Amino acid sequence: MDARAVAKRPRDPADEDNELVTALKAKREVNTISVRYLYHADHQALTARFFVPEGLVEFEAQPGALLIRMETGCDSPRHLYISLYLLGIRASNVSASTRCLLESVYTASAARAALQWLDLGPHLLHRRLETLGCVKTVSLGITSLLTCVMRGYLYNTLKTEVFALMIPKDMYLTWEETRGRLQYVYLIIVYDYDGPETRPGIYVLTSSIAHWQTLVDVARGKFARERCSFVNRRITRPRQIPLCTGVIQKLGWCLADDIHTSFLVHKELKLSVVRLDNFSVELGDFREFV
Amino acid sequence: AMEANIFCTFDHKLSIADVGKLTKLVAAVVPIPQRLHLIKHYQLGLHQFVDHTRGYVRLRGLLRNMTLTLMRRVEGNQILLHVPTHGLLYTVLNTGPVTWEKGDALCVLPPLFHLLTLGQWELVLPWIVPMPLALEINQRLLIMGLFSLDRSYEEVKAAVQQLQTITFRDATFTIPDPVIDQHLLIDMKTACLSMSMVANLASELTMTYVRKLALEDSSMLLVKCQELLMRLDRVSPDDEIARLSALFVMLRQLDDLIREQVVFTVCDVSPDNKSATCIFKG
Amino acid sequence: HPGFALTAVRTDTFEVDMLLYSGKSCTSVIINNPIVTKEERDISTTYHV
Amino acid sequence: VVRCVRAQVDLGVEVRAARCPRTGLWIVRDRRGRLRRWLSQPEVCVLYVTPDLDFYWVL
Repeated sequence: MDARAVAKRPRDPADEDNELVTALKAKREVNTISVRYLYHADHQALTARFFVPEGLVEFEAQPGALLIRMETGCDSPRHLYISLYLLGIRASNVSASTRCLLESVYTASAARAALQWLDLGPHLLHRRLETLGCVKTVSLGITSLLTCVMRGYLYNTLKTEVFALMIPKDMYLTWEETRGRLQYVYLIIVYDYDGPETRPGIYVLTSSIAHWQTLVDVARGKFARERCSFVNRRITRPRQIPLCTGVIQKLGWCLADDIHTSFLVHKELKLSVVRLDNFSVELGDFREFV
Repeated sequence: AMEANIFCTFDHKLSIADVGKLTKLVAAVVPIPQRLHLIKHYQLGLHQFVDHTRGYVRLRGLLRNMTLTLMRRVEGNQILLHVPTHGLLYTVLNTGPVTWEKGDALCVLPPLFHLLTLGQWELVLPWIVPMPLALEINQRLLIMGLFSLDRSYEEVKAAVQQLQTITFRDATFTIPDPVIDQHLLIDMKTACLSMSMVANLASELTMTYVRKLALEDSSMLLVKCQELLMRLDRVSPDDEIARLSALFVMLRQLDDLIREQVVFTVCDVSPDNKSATCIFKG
Repeated sequence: HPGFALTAVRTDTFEVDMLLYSGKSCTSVIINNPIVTKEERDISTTYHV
Repeated sequence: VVRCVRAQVDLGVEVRAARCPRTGLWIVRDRRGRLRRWLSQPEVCVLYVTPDLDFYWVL
């Protein structure tokens, strides 16, 4: 209340003693646990633990990959956790050589089970999937354990390693050669409305545009073949009701001076990837555009 | 280092069992009409909003602009509300009728099915629900309001019986009917009238405007559009100005149902499924 | 009786107690001081030692 | 390939065809994806045979 408390400098939230230290020193005991600097105290990476089977943990020992979850209508698994690299089979944008490569690495039961689950219902993928963020750790037993990051950066504990998000080259998509100073990165899923080939187009867009109207306005003009395909399937097959010709959502933002190239190695099967070093995660829900 | 805690006093004598009832509702959500500092309980929740002749949609339009506070602590003669900010993470109770999982996106809904009670006061808290069930409830309620006038027939009673229940994971739950005593509430009447008006104007003016635009057609897309409209289809300009402004005002009187902003996304739920940890989002 | 016989297998679990014998100072155990890391939730914070 | 106006019947040529997936029709190309453009010209006609005994006379 008085002037000294508002005239005092703010208390250092780190240099003041911890709650365990001010509990110990007031009663003066000792324990075998070293206490005086708690880990993760100066953290803003909001983590979340995740359990996964062995079939979905390949290409994940190297940290940084999209842990996008799904749901099956069957009641025993209510959700499952697909990696972005495992979504490349249903990606129509993935080339046939790269698809034949990454089908030769996910040959466990869970991956192909998810692949069968993806293309079975009467829905598209945008009401089937749900994005979470990036994985940074792996316990790697038989049933592994993943710690995603919903919001914040991607760093190791004690801040000594800024982890990086990789995306495969067949999903990378930039739209201007003069890249901006700060740029954002969005998750585009488009749909070609062919009958048999309703497998969607997966894209990870990296643009300087942060607005939503001026992003979907320049997104209508870069998928006009698929837009006209939507109108074409609307007119040649009436009394069927499709929707959400494309869907975008905000994934995060990077610094645009370190988005580079690399290659993942997993059982000596290399794969050229676009690497984003100082990635941040700021999620947005699946919005759509026609 | 105290945080933003709205002091919510009461205006009534409570027993010790009343506080023992109220202390079970710690990590729950509460709607507040204004970001104030000191408040009674008459402006605490939704029972101040509940009208006899107004219904679900008019409650939801007065639910988009509420500070969704929590209840950090309860003590003698006062409650400590806790305003959340976008970015942090907080524990939210599973007070909704439907359970959640790990990774869902959660939003707010009025309580369709039926806590502290006084003589004029009943403490009521809003439903917190995942997004697909929210969209399912919206598209159920609008169509069930659309079957209001033709309710007299014998098939449509079975049709609204089918539409009355929803299905989530092990949640065979049903909703109350929007129509009471064979006439629609004015809330859902406006909600359905806006949809019927925008459909009836889209089926009337779009043909004229697309054939006006077809001379400046510089894409391979608008021609398929007007061909589609032509295949479906088998005055003074102030009327056109009035019709376009009527179209846009009936669109403006509709945006409470067309979307829902994501508020919470769960991160990990408690075992036995009574609370969860959620990062708040705007 | 049909033309075939049947050999039938069956496993049976047995609740049992082992006894483990070892020599003096067989393996070397190396420990450090246990570290506390902190995970912040609102109503219940956790500390992993 | 028959050239009707200049009267130069081109005898035998390889061509590579596909289903253009916007519709249910064929597209013919050369060995480098050249998209053979005679079919726009009214001066020529062509005959197509496939290894499954199919016969396509094209004006």
